[PDB]
Amino acid sequence: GFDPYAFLTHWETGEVSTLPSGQTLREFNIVAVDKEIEIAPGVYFPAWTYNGQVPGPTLRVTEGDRVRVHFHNAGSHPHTIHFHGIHPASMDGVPGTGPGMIYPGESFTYEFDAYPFGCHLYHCHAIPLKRHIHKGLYGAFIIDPDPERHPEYQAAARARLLGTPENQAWQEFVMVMNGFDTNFDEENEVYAVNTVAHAYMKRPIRIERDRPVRIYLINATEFDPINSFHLHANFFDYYDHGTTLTPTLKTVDTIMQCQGQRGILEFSFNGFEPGLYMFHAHQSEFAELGWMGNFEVIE
Amino acid sequence: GFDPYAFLTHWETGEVSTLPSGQTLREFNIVAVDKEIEIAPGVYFPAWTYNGQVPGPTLRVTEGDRVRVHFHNAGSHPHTIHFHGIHPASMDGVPGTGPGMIYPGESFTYEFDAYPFGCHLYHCHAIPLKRHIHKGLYGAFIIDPDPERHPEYQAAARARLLGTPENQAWQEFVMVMNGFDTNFDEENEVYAVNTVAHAYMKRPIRIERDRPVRIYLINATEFDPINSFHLHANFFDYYDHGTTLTPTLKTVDTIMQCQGQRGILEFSFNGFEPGLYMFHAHQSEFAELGWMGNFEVIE
Amino acid sequence: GFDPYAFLTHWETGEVSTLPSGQTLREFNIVAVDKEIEIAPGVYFPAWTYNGQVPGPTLRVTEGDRVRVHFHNAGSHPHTIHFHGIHPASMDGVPGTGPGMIYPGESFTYEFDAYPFGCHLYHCHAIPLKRHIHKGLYGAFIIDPDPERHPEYQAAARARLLGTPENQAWQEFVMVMNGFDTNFDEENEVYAVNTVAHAYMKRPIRIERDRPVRIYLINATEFDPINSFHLHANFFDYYDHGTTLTPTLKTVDTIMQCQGQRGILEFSFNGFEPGLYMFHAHQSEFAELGWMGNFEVIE
Amino acid sequence: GFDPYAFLTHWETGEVSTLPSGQTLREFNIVAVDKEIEIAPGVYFPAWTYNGQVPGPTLRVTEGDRVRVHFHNAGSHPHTIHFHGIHPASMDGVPGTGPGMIYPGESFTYEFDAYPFGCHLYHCHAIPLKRHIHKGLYGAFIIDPDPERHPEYQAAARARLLGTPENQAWQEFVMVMNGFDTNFDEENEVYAVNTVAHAYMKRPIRIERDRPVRIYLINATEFDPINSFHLHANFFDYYDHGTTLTPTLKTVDTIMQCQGQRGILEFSFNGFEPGLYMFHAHQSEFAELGWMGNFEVIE
Amino acid sequence: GFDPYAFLTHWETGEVSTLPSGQTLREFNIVAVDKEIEIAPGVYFPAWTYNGQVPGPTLRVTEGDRVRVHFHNAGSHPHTIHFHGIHPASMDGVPGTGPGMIYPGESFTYEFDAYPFGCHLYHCHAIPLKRHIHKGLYGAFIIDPDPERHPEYQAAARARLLGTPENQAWQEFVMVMNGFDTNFDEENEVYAVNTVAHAYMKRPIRIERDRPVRIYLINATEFDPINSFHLHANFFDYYDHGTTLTPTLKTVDTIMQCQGQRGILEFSFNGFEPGLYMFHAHQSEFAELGWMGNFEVIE
Amino acid sequence: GFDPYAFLTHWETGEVSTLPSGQTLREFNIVAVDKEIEIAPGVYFPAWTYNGQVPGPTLRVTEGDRVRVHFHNAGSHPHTIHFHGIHPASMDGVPGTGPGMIYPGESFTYEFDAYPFGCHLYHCHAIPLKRHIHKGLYGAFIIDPDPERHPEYQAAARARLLGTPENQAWQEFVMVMNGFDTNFDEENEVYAVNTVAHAYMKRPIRIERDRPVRIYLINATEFDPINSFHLHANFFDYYDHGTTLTPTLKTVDTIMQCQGQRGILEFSFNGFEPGLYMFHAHQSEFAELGWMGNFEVIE
Ligand SMILES: [Ca+2]
Ligand SMILES: [Ca+2]
Ligand SMILES: [Ca+2]
Ligand SMILES: [Ca+2]
Ligand SMILES: [Ca+2]
Ligand SMILES: [Ca+2]
Ligand SMILES: [Ca+2]
Ligand SMILES: [Ca+2]
Ligand SMILES: [Ca+2]
Ligand SMILES: [Cu+2]
Ligand SMILES: [Cu+2]
Ligand SMILES: [Cu+2]
Ligand SMILES: [Cu+2]
Ligand SMILES: [Cu+2]
Ligand SMILES: [Cu+2]
Ligand SMILES: [Cu+2]
Ligand SMILES: [Cu+2]
Ligand SMILES: [Cu+2]
Ligand SMILES: [Cu+2]
Ligand SMILES: [Cu+2]
Ligand SMILES: [Cu+2]
Repeated sequence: GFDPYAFLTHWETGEVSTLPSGQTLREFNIVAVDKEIEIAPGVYFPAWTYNGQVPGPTLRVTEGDRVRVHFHNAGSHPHTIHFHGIHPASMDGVPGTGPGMIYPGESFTYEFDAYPFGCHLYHCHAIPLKRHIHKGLYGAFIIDPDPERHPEYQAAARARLLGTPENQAWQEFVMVMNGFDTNFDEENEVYAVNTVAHAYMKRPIRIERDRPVRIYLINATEFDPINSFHLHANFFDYYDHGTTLTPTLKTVDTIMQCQGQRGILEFSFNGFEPGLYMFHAHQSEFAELGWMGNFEVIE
Repeated sequence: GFDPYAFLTHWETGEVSTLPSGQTLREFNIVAVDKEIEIAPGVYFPAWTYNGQVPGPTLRVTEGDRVRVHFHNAGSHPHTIHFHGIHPASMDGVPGTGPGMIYPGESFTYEFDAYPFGCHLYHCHAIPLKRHIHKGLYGAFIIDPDPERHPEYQAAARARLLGTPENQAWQEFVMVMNGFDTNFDEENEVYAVNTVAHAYMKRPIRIERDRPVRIYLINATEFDPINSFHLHANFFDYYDHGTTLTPTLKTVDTIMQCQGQRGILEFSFNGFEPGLYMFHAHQSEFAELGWMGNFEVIE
Repeated sequence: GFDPYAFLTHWETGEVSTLPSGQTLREFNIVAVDKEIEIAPGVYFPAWTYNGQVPGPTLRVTEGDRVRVHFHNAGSHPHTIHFHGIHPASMDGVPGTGPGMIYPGESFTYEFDAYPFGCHLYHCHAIPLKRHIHKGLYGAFIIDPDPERHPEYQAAARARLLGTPENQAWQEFVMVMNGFDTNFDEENEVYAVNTVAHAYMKRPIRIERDRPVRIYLINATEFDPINSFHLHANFFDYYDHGTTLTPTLKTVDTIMQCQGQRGILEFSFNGFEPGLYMFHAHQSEFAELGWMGNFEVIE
Repeated sequence: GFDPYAFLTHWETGEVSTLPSGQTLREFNIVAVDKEIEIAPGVYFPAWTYNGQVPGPTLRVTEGDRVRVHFHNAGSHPHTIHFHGIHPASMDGVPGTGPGMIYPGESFTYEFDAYPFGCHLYHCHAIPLKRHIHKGLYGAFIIDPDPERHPEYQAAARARLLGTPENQAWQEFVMVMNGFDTNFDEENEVYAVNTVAHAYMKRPIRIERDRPVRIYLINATEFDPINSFHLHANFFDYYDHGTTLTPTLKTVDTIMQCQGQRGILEFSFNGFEPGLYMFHAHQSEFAELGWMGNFEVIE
Repeated sequence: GFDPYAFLTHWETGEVSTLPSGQTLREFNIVAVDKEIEIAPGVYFPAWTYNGQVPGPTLRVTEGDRVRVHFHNAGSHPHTIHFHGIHPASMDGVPGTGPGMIYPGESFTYEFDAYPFGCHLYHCHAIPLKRHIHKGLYGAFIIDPDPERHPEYQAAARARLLGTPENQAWQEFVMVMNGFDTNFDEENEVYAVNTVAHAYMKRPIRIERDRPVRIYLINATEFDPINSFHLHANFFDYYDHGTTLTPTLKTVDTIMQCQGQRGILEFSFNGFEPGLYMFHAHQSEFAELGWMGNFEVIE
Repeated sequence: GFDPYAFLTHWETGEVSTLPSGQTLREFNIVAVDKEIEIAPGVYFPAWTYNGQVPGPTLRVTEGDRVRVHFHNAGSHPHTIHFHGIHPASMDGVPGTGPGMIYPGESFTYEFDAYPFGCHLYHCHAIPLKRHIHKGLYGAFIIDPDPERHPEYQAAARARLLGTPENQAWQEFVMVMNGFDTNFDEENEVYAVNTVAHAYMKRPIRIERDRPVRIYLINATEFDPINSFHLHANFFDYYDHGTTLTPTLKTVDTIMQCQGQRGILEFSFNGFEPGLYMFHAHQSEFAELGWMGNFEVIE
């Protein structure tokens, strides 16, 4: 029961509390479990998943928070969670430091402070590297800027901070470019944004004309060197890794990312004729094989 | 029939008039035609073309112009023109909106305002996507900045506006990186800039060293993930998508683009010894298979 | 023979003298020689080398120096040295200009002024292009900025000028990403940083926590379109081609480069827990096949 | 353009003059140009040619003549002319000695005295060797014996000196055995004598019964180790390389040649019943694929 | 059926009579018949044969004889007999002259004067060429010199004329090098002299020490470009095509022949220690696959 | 270990003694041993060798000498030495006669009188034939003519008899054409003269112009049917097997040999312009893969 339509706007913000220092603490529970997933109606893929879904839960925190991820391995192979983000070596989720890999039946709690602000990700780093990523163990990790730490860009920070009135004006979506090699010969058969091939052709993403749009776009695609995003009929600002509050690229319509790269796209359909506006990879075969969608811009 | 040496400096600026508001109107005529093209002497490729040539005509307009492209399909398969540019959904040249695909014998007029300024392209977007681009349906679309709209970068803007005395000082060239899969197994056999393999090795591009050089560089290569440009013995400024009037990358000699990406390169051979200065893909096999040329810097 | 641990910090600065004009002169001796190299214990590769090592010697000069490279070919095939840098056409090291290719038994002196400051490279450009690069004829070429020529970024420039006290505070490493196709079918079997697969897993690179780190990172990998660099648990500033004194990308942890691209990475492990901090390509299979290493952060 | 029937008896004897020493000078003009050639109706091959034809012009001079060949490269790849004959090292047409390869736009004059008398050839010797020969850069070079220098064999010498009454009685043909690999996988698809498969089946070579026949037979076929000539219903004398005035083999009907070998065949159909007399490779598949022809013996 | 030991010394000399003019006439009857042959015990090959054997009957006549070969096709495909020898075009046994191909149930008489003396062969020349030869339609054709016509070489002529007392002193053998492609993919599986793989290893050829040896050696091997003969521990004189009475090559132990070539080998084991003396192709795999035998030199 | 430059002129002439009859005895010690050889720097080939080198020692004796070759097998597989020369069956080095094969740890002394004079070779003849030759078990065997036995050609014989003043005036070289199948699929990857690919491009063979040149040329190449020798810019006389004192072929520049064939080439660069003069296989791919060298003709 994975819903690629609910997934677009679903932020896991954790079990929240306040540490005695005043620092906010966000706790998450993540279980690695072997599970069937469906990448097109009637195409089943044997996944290794975080919390039973591919991509894993989108974790969204604020710059400066204390993050605790309680990780339990209920699968059949050893796994980790490697975060893209600042943290100690022993919290890195690689086989050779800290606890090492987390074996079936074992549990381990990752702890770190949420730095730097931007758009990040997490994925398994086991043996061999490409196998555990391909099987499904990846997800989005978003660290909102703390507007009080960035007075020179306060308005931009507030528009990214989940729950502010500025942020509520924005239509924010998370999008993970992934692919699936169904016969396990290291070449992808199926491509997608958020797992389900052509999911947003069957059901376009509804966009209010008068509100700006922000995409947190992440490349999790294995085996292929790059993936890309082309926005039809409109241009966006791109923020590489989302780690700056001013754009990396102003006014582009096609960007590319290798695996592990990611960023923030901001654009607006304000004043456009209502209708369907396509977005897809500019690797033509990826689009043909499932990585193509529509925005539905409404009055 | 196709001349890669004339193509370098050929701009189609259309039939000009004015709308009652005073907005400038530019009108173009484009016909899809199945046609033989020659990619090396004695290598014939069965192309789908705009106006009988690959790449199609370079269309060049001013920021804010109203553009009308009368499109007629005189071929055997349905086709479109998808512009990289701001326009309404019904004008997007995709199968699912407006008039959909344009079938043999049919016509349609694409109409939009020319935004944003920069270096862009157009190409077919039919079914399947990779087949119609590979067969030859792509071309360059340049939108000159309007200097009145950019007072803070007026000199930079005037140097890009076709016809000003500042623009006449520059030596401007169009370069489309393409490739050809002559046995149709989805792997290119021939690579080129402007279609004819090694055309600018056979006859180098003559460059007056006292005037600066601007290249509008577009990647239309299908099947391969990236293409690139290495300038020998010199460095250029790179403007990604051409959509800013300040450089994206200062002082580089090798840049890469996935398909659909493009940009502007600016450099000068002022003070250099006269001679041959090579430019080519830094994917070594591409350069060996045709994507290599020479500038001839003259006293 | 080749010591990948010593290579990290080895700078070849030449025989120094003064031209009549007062310009500094730096002279180097490079011999091409066919030689066995070891890319893993017991894996021998039949290489074409500069001075008997792959990568070739790292040449490091100052912006504005006069550079003379006395090149002798002691091999069995014709070779050149093509520098990425500003120089006359006849000094470009390509087959069709100046002296042409340097055949076995021949000698030629490449001479030019060292511009522009940045992180660069040199490699053979013979026939066909991919064969001579793959076989091992590539090396790093670093042009330090002259701080007297950059008053607005004097401190940034002095930290890059080899030998200043500011520069001695930095821990600088040169890293060439390369690959080896041991059965010569144009797909790599082994990937590495600095030739020896997993060299820096076997013996981690020791990093003092209290001092910043600079990496001159170069992509010499053939056949594959891109290579990349992921820093675990930390973020870096990226200077594309090293040709600016301000960062191209602020605060990233994954960058990619096509072949011939290169840049400077700057980061610090100040304040971090001591331990092992991984770095590797984010093309997962490259990392599995040798392009993976550890920094050892010490108190 | 290419006429294999005219080619059989076409001799380029140069522009003739006398040097101050009294020595005869013969000058030739040869241009390398990329061009389509037709190896069978509707089979187009992308060729590299000398003067727009494959095989190149048949050059015929006299023992002791001074030969000047003005060579110009109007193609896109570097090329040479390597003559099989006696000449200085700097005139040998190999990479790396003398001028080396002649790059696009360059010119060079090959100059030597014509020795030794016999049947020879010329072909490109660039990198790699097999590519430039296969692409079409080969031709016949015939040095007639000077009858005054061979008093013991004066009648045989006079019969080979072009234009004497003894020579006019002989029917002389040049035949270049060649092949074409149209999908460029290093295995020939088409075989022929003088390029056009089965040309002399479609139109037999008319032979006058009462006049002897001389063939200058050259093997330019690439990739295959040997080619051969079988004369039906008759026997010939064979002169290996044509360098002696008495036969190498008396009364044979099948000879073989590796590439670069060549010789003179002499036979007579005097007394034979008029009709069609076949000649072809005795590699049966070569004959099936184009290397088969007929002599038409008429009363 | 086929006896390779009897084949060695079996000469078919025809039905002899005298024409009114006094010229000797020799008549032969040859039937093309489809038949199994055994090329190794238990390896059955579907052959097309002359008179039910592969090789066909060895025909041996005298220079100047009138030869009449009555040919009848009892097979299922059309066939010819193409003699290597002098004859009218209408008697050449090729599809396009005379009676053309002889279809099933048809007949034709080949008629010619036996010229020139030497070692020759006959084989089918139908469509396609390689198929009919490979299937088995080839045989030896020997024309003895008439000693009256060769007074200068009368002893050598007489030693070759079948039946003279000088000829009886010689040990004369016919040997046809052939091969078989049992899965019909155009590459031989089996090689032999006289069809049966290793027949003369199983049963060596008995050689009297005190008498010289002569071999009529013919290459009928299809698909492979050359075949060869190496005589162990001894040297022989080679007569190319047998068409001269003086050796082509003196004192050799390895000769090669393309298909259709053939000749005469003469040697003596006089004074040699009795024992086994090997002879085989010097293409090693041919020897391994059946083309290897022993001479048994007896006191 | 192996030195291809010293190998060119190294003659193993044996330990000499006098038999009671007065006949000269030349004894040689040859050990078969498995050893690595280097066919290019970093290309290691697992060889079966005579005395630790490929080719084996060049043995040079005089016609009529008694030769004893003490052969010991220190390898892992059975081996022999089969000489191309006259000798008894029991001394012929084949599996079925005399001692049979020499198994690991066994020894055998080959003995025979050295006949006939000429250029010969020796090689293993075990099971299967091609595998032991390819692995490296072959060498040159040269029998000088005894001038006292050839009074009609006494001058030619003295110039071949090693050590005479006439022989000192000749420049003599031994060249074995060989090849290597490094992945053991029965097709060669590397070709050479004297094992090391392009050895004489790296270091040309120095040739004086006032002395003529003699090459003992041997074809040991497995798998391929023929190999060849082309001399640039000059012509030579060829002596097939070297078994005559007059040439087989006068004035040729390209000869071919199947495996086990060999001969003597004589030429002179007297009066030539000093320079580099190429020599190589006219099978273009063999030359590209290592069988190419230069003569350095000096003033
Ligand atoms: Ca508190
Ligand atoms: Ca797959
Ligand atoms: Ca108006
Ligand atoms: Ca293809
Ligand atoms: Ca490989
Ligand atoms: Ca040179
Ligand atoms: Ca082919
Ligand atoms: Ca077969
Ligand atoms: Ca092989
Ligand atoms: Cu895992
Ligand atoms: Cu990662
Ligand atoms: Cu289309
Ligand atoms: Cu596009
Ligand atoms: Cu090189
Ligand atoms: Cu480069
Ligand atoms: Cu060429
Ligand atoms: Cu040649
Ligand atoms: Cu037949
Ligand atoms: Cu035949
Ligand atoms: Cu052996
Ligand atoms: Cu042998």
